Amino acid sequence: MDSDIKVLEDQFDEIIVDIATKRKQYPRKILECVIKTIKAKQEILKQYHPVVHPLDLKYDPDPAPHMENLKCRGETVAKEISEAMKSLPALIEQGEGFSQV
Amino acid sequence: LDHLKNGYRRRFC
Amino acid sequence: SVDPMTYEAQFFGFTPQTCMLRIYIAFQDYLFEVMQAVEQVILKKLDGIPDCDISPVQIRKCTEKFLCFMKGHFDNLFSKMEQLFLQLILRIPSNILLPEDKCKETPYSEEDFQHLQKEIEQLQEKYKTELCTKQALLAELEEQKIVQAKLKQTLTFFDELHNVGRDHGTSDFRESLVSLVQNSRKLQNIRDNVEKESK
Amino acid sequence: TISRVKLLDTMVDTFLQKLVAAGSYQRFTDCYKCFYQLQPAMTQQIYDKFIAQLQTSIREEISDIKEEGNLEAVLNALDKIVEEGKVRKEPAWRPSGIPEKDLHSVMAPYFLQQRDTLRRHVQKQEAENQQLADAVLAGRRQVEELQLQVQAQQQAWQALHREQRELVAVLRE
Amino acid sequence: SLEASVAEMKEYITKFSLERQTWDQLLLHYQQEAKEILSRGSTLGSSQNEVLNTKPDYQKILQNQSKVFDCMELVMDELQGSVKQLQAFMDESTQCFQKVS
Repeated sequence: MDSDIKVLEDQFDEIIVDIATKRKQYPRKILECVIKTIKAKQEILKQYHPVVHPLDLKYDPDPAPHMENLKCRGETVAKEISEAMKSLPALIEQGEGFSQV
Repeated sequence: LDHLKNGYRRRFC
Repeated sequence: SVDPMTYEAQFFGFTPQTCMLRIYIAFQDYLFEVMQAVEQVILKKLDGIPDCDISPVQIRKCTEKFLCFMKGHFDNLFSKMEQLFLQLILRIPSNILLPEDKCKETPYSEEDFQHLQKEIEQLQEKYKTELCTKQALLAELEEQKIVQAKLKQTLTFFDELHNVGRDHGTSDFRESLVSLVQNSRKLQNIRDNVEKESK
Repeated sequence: TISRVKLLDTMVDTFLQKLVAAGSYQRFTDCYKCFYQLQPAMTQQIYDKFIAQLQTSIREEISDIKEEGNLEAVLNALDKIVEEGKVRKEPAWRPSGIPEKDLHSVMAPYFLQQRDTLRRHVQKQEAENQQLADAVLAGRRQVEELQLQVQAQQQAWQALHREQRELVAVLRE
Repeated sequence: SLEASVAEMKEYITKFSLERQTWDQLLLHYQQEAKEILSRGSTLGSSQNEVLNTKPDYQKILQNQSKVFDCMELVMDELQGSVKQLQAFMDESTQCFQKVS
C-alpha cells in the first residue's frame, strides 16, 4: 500500500472531479446542440409546405359546333308545328262547312 | 530533521 | 465508507478530502518549521557556554521527543477538526439542490419522456399528412369548378332551346302535340263524314 | 448560519487552542530540562516565539487558501444556496449516475415546447381542412343537384314521345 | 477495514470511468447530430379521410352529358319524323277537300 494508495487515491480524485465536471457542464453544451437541432428540424419541416400535387386530368369539353345545329333544327320543327297548328283548324272549318249542304 | 508522517489517506475508515 | 463526495465536487471543483490533504501537509510543514527554528535558536545560544559543554545530539533527540508529542496531539486534533470541516463546510446538505440542475427538481420520467418523443414524431407525420390532404381537398374543389361550369353549360343549352321554341310560336311542345292530335282526331272524324257523304 | 467562514475560522481557532493546550510550556520545559536550568528567560522567550509564529503561520495559511479560489466568495454563495434551499427538507435529487435519465430531465422542457408547437400547427391545418372539406361537400351537392336538374329537363323533352305515339295512332287507318 | 475500503474505491474508479465514457459518447452524439441536421438543409390516414375517399367520378359525368346530347338528338329525329307524318295527312286532307268541286 502506502505509495500505491497515494497513486490510486490520486487517480480517484481526478475521476471524481472529472465526472463532476461532466455532470455539471455537459448538459449545457448538449442542450445547446439539441436546441440547434430542434430549430433545424422544425425549420426543415416548413420547407415541405409546397407539397403541390397536380391531380387534375379531365374529360375536357366537346363544345357547341353541333349544339347550335340541333337548336336550329329545333327552330325548324318549332315553326313547322306552329304553322301546322294554325293551318289545321282552318281545314276543320272547310270540313264542317261541307257537313250540312 | 523531517521524519514526518507522509500519506494521510483522504477517504478511508 | 469510501465517500467520493461526487456532489460536493461539481460545486467546489476540487473535492473536500484532497483539500484537507493539502491543509494537512501545510500545517505539518509549519509545525516542523517552528520546531527547526527553536532547535537552531537554542543551539546558537548553546555555544555561549564557557566552563562546561552540553552535547547537541542530546538536544536533537530532545526536540524529537517534544515533536513526537506534538505529532500525536496535532494529528488527533487535526482529524477531529477535519471531520468538523467535512460536516459543516465543504458539504452540500443533501437537503439543498444546486442551481446548476434545477430542472431535475421535478424530474421527467423515462416513460413520460419516450412517450413524448414518440408523440413528437407522430405529430410530425400527422402535420405531413394534413398538409397534403389540404392540397387534395383544394385540388378537388378546383377540379370541381370545371364540372360545375360544364353542367351550367348544358343547362344553358336547354334554356336556349326553350327560348328558340318560345320564338317561332311553340314554347311548350307537349301542349302543341296534345292540341294537334286533338284537332287531328276531329279532322279525321269530319273527313270520314265528308268522304262518306261524297257518293 | 455563521456564514460558514466564521465557522471555519472558529474551528481552526479551536484547533490552535487545543494544540497550544498541548505543549503547555510545562511540556516544553520538562523534556527540555537540559538548557532549561540555564536562562529560564530565554526558554520562555523562545517558547513564546515558537507558539506565536506557529499559530500566526497557520492562520496566515488558512487565510491564504481563503484567497486561493475565492473560497470566501464560494462558501458565501453556498451559504446563500443553503438559505434559499431551506423549506424543502426532503432529500433533493442527486446525479444517479445514468446520463440518459438526467439528460431526459434537462432536455424535457424544450421537447415539450416542440410538441406543443407542432401540435398547434396540426390544429391549425386541421381546422382549415374542416372548412375546406365542408366547401368540397357543398360543391359535390351542387354538382349532384345540377345533374338532377339536367336529367329532369332531359326527361321533360323525352316525354313528347308518348304524345307522338298517340299522334301516329290517330293517323293510322 | 482497509481492504473493503480500497475495494469500494477500486469499483468506483471503474463505475465513474464508464459514466465518463457515456458522457463523452452522448455529447459527441448530439454534436454530430446537430452538425448533420444543420448541413442537411442546404444541399394518408388524415382527418376526415371519408371526405377524401368519397370522390364521385366526374369524368363519367361529362361522358353522361355527351350521351345525353345524343339521346336528345334522336329525340328530335323522332319528332321531325312525326311532323312529316302529320302534315302529309294535312296535305292530302286539304287536297281531297278542295276536290269537292
